[PDB]
Amino acid sequence: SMSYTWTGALITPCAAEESKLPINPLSNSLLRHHNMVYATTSRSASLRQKKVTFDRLQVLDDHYRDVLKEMKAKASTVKAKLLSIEEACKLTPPHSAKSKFGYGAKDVRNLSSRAVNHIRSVWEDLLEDTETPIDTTIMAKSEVFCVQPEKGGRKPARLIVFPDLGVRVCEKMALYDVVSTLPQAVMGSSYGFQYSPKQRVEFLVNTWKSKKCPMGFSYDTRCFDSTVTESDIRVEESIYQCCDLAPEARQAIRSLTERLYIGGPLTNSKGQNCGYRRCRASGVLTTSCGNTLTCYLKATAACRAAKLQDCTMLVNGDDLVVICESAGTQEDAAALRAFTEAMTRYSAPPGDPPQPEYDLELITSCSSNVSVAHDASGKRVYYLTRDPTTPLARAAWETARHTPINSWLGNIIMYAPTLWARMILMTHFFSILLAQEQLEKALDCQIYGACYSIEPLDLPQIIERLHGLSAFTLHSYSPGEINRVASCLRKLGVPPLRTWRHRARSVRAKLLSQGGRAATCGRYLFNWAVRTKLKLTPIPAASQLDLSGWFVAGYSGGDIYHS
Ligand SMILES: CC(=O)N1c2cccc(O)c2NC2=C(C(=O)CC(C)(C)C2)[C@@H]1c1ccc(OCc2ccccc2)cc1Cl
Repeated sequence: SMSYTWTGALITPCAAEESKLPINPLSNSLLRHHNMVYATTSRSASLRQKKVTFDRLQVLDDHYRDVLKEMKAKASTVKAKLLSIEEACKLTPPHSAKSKFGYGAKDVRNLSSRAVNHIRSVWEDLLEDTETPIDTTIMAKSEVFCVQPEKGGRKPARLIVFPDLGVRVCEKMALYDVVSTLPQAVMGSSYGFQYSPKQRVEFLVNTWKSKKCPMGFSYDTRCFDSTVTESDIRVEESIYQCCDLAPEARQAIRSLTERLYIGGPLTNSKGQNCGYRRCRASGVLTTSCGNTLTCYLKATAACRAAKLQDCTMLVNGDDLVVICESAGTQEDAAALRAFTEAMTRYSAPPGDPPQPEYDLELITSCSSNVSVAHDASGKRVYYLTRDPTTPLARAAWETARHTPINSWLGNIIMYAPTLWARMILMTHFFSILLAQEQLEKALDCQIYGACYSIEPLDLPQIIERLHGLSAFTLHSYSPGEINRVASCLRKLGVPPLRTWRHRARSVRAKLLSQGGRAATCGRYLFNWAVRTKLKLTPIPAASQLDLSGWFVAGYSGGDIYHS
């Protein structure tokens, strides 16, 4: 069967769509090669549609059934609570897509009569109706990238598939507790979204150093979402059903599985029948948990199939990394090829074939690799970094255009110890915010899929929790990391690092002059910029922070808001 069938109706935008980075004094001071930065539009959806649409073969085996039973066994431990309409509405992003039936997200959040009645009747319908496919909208997602030269040229838009707001709320009631509890209970330390940045590094390094002779690799599946079959989604349901559930939750999940998750009709922004999905929806609550469970299931089974020895794996939706015991290079290569063949049979064929890796720093997972610097006292300190091209492009875009999500802020938070986040992102964005007296103004970003509202002035204490004091004192980055950043900047026409130091000195002064919370940013975020460096003791209010819901689960596509 096919991931998708199409009527021929176009995937239509519902606004004007911007695709060229503007010429702007502020974005130009970050990045000069503006013609290299673009945003995807629905104009390219057609191309994505081809890519995402294919037939699937899935042959299951005993390794699969064994691993499933073992997961269900752990799932059986869970007891999951039904969320109230109150809690579920408060999880709705303030700018979430309005319902087709009058109300929008503000009315959900205010618990207005229209929204709540509509939500109750959607809920009743999930209990009464077992079969009717629920409708979904299909939109071309606008994301910013840098042009890739002789690599492809330009990326076509990604596609998001989501149900109406009413349903989205009813999903949270039935499932928010499950998707944010079950994956941990099932996969234990292999569940990626449980780790803060510092914890992810520890886990990767400890696992690596714990192996007698480590070999590692990552595995990129070609369109994970389109390769998810309806068996997979039913199997995923079977895991959920092992939870103690309130009866209304149980029916809700059941109806939601047959009616929404397993597949259904697609409609374009103009109300026209677009086609039919028989694979994972990118834009539902279970998308992240479902993908993580499925990736883990298939991957664990395929390990058993390839007889990889003492495997530790770390899964974040479709992103998967394995670290195991080497058995020699020829034999490591053979086992890896067998592993792919097993994934391929489970319907998770690779994008590019996986490459056995013997140095932890040569492994990329979720765009990231471990790298090494030293702290003030000079000790080696591992930390996660990435190629800064995409972040920098997105930052330029966000500096030029008001956008709902500030990826620059997310990148500062998640990649705070990196050379490029400290020297460029912080300098740039604190210089602007300072100029515009927006330091206190809160700003939306996403971490692990969920949406957070963060005040920039709270960044020092956030970074301390997420990374530890170390993140403000790192120096002597690896040659390879420095040169990646250096050439990245030449490519994009970002001023050289030398220039950012100069701009930082100015910014730091201006923050210290301001005193209070602003001055703390100056001291901590920009200590690297000065020669006569300040001693940095732990920030008191760091320990007072409530990051309770920050690194608990993944919610990519799931319409989730924290504050
Ligand atoms: C789409 C998505 O949810 N993710 C993702 C997955 C694969 C790839 C990928 O690039 C991302 N990207 C991002 C993620 C964010 O949380 C926000 C941010 C701005 C950092 C971008 C997030 C992500 C990023 C890194 C990541 O793992 C490596 C890492 C963790 C902590 C600190 C540094 C590195 C995992 C995820 Cl889910």
